[PDB]
Amino acid sequence: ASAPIGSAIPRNNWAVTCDSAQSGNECNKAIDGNKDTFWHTFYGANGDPKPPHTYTIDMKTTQNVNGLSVLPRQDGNQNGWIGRHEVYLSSDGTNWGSPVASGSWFADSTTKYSNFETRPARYVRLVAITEANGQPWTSIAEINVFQASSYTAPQPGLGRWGPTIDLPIVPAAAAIEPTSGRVLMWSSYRNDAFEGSPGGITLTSSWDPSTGIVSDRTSTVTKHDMFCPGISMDGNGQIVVTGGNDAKKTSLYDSSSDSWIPGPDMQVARGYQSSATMSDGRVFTIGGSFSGGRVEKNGEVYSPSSKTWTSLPNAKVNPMLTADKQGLYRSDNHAWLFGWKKGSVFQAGPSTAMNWYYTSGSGDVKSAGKRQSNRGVAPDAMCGNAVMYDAVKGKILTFGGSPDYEDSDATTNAHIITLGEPGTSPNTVFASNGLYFARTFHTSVVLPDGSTFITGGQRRGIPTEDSTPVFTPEIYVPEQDTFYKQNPNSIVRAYHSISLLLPDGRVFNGGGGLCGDCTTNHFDAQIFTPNYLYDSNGNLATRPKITRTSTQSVKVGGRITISTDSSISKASLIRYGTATHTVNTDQRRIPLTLTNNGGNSYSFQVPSDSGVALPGYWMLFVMNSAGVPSVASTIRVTQ
Ligand SMILES: [Cu+2]
Repeated sequence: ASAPIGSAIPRNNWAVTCDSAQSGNECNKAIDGNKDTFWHTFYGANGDPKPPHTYTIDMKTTQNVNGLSVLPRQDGNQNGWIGRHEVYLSSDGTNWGSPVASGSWFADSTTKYSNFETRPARYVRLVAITEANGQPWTSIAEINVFQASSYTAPQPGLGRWGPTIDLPIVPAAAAIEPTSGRVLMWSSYRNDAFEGSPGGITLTSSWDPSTGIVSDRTSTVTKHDMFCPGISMDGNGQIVVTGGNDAKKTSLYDSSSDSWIPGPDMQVARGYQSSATMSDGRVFTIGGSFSGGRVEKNGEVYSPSSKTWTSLPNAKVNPMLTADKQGLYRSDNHAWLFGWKKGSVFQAGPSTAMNWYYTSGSGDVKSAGKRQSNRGVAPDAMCGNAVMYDAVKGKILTFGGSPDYEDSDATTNAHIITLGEPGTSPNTVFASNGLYFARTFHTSVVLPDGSTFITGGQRRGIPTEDSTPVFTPEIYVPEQDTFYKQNPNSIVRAYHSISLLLPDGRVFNGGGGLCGDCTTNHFDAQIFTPNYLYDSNGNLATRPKITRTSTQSVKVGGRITISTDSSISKASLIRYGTATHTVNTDQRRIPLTLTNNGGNSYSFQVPSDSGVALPGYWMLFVMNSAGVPSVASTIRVTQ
């Protein structure tokens, strides 16, 4: 099930208007409080006019609206289910502005929700853009609108949340498809559940940021229920999805052809493992005792060119195990892995002990010291996050998490780890004074300017529960070694939530739940727009444009020249991201040294070390002097 975030508004004095209604299926049947009566658009004798269909509510007074719900017809007939839709709010009934929510609802008879940031309104409008199976009609048995207790205007300068993207699944895993710019998401064998799986199938969904279109589709060709997997973009530009509910399977997502391709089975069955792309484009993985048995799961490495997995039994998992109260089931999960120089992988946590993993021969592991500061040795930080915000200088920011996977208090601990050569112990210091809010199950992304956006989670980790939620995101700014609270959102994003940086420089944050009959499934995502996209008046700033690039594919050490439409001061490459269960081993940022060729032409070198400039797809952002980024240009980095 799902739930509104507000409380139902009394409908006693509402005035409703529909684009059409069949006699006996009047517009006002959708607010009469009877599950067996419903509004329905014209059919039969009145013709069958196709969508868009529209339902407008005049609530007579201003309400602090934060959602609506739609109960489909309950007579076993599927006609009129709403598929693609938009929600608009107005204080006057004539200026509707842009949708507060839009997307697509799953094709079934369950109650559907649109939850969004509180906005004072008198008029609510639901537009059914398509019917869930493509037929011409729209029908609703009960429509409700919800309100928050209060309304606080967002503070200037702290970013903005919205719109909500309504989805047909709970997006517990997600990736950007770099060649198309679409967000690819998946849940499990069905839209909202993972238990009882038959295996061999995953429900996927995509959102196109340019068209707003949400679609869904099953994937069965790779015979893989991809819930609870490792995720890495390899050096061949394919997304490697490993294990989970089908613990030995490997599935490959190819952005260029928008298709899934079977991969070779892993040597060891795993779930909840992390995987990381290496400097040679191969993929390393270790741990993962959620599925496949609770035995010691040492490292193994995937080669995209030979299409094989090879066991690395001397890359031992034992040194990175946490002290989790639930034992091995949890203690080898969600490692903080970063591909680094000469085929090495750095393991930053969640265990106190940090390690170097090596992939030559049959593998190796060397202690890299403890994660610590002058404040002391950091405890285990399961479901903390780790983000490499400056790969050139080896800078990783880590934060949050809790000693145990579940039923454990989150920490405000945050650290800066500075990587040098593999096999040396990195310097670690505390980041500022820690997080404002202790959180676990939170998610994070590095932004074009090098700051890290941190969002969601809960103060005490209880999977399936939306208790002790943290609604205020934070941004870490490294040049000031300072955290800044941003404007809060209204939807809990704890266990099974994700965040990704979009090519347009906004943050896509979604998911949470995926627990079947629970009421805490979030079939949605929200956009966060950082302050760097706004001018001093709170309007969207004019953005610099990249008008030409000299190449779209470059070797490490290679040079690129671009043309812009205006002067630019700064530029960065951000590797495209993949996300599930707090893990994102694919994102990282390289600050670029620009040289000016005159005539708004600028050049830069991609770092020659492929341990820094990990092969795969990258976003090129340029920033003007006001700090406004372009949208990203896509660059493939090869080695
Ligand atoms: Cu899970």
